[PDB]
Amino acid sequence: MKPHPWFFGKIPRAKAEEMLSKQRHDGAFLIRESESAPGDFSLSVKFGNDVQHFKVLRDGAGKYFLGVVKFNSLNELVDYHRSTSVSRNQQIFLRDIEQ
Amino acid sequence: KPHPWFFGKIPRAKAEEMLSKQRHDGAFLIRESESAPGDFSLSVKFGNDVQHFKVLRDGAGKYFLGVVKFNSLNELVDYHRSTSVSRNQQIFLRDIEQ
Amino acid sequence: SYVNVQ
Amino acid sequence: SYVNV
Repeated sequence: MKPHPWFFGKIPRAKAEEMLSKQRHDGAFLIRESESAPGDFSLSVKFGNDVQHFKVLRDGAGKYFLGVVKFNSLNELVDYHRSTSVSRNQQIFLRDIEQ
Repeated sequence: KPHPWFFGKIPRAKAEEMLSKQRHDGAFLIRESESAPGDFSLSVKFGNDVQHFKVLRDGAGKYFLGVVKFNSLNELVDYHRSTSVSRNQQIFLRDIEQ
Repeated sequence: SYVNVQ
Repeated sequence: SYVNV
């Protein structure tokens, strides 16, 4: 029985950036309802001298998850995963077969 | 010029067999799934095993390897305090300093 | 079967 | 404009 302190309703991006930028620690964050698309949520976070925004979605079962990058081809999917790990916990980057 | 990682339709066991012969983690091939017509499967080696990721299409036909769901919004927050919110940068969420 | 499905 | 889009 206690509300979520990170929840700031539907404040504009400016107010979220203007606020978070004044923080002194990497990871300073808030959850806000998206201006872009209704029903969605936006995770604003402070990092360096910038404020990054991550899209959060809620599906028909009430499950929450971060949005993921999406590609126009398998060729772009594999090449992207040459630099970014395919596994969430383990660090696995794709390499051309040898021999 | 054609891609050496595309093997088309091959059985799951032969993907593992070949990749099991490789030396380095990350050795991979794309293969057309036999247990799911039209779907692609990504086979990848790690250690003494071969992992399998099913390639997924969304409503717009865009390719991706899936998402990570949580039963609640706060479980997402807390989980992202030990794991980065970005998979290209190291950003761990911390409470606003009041 | 697949790693990215539960 | 989001990071993960």
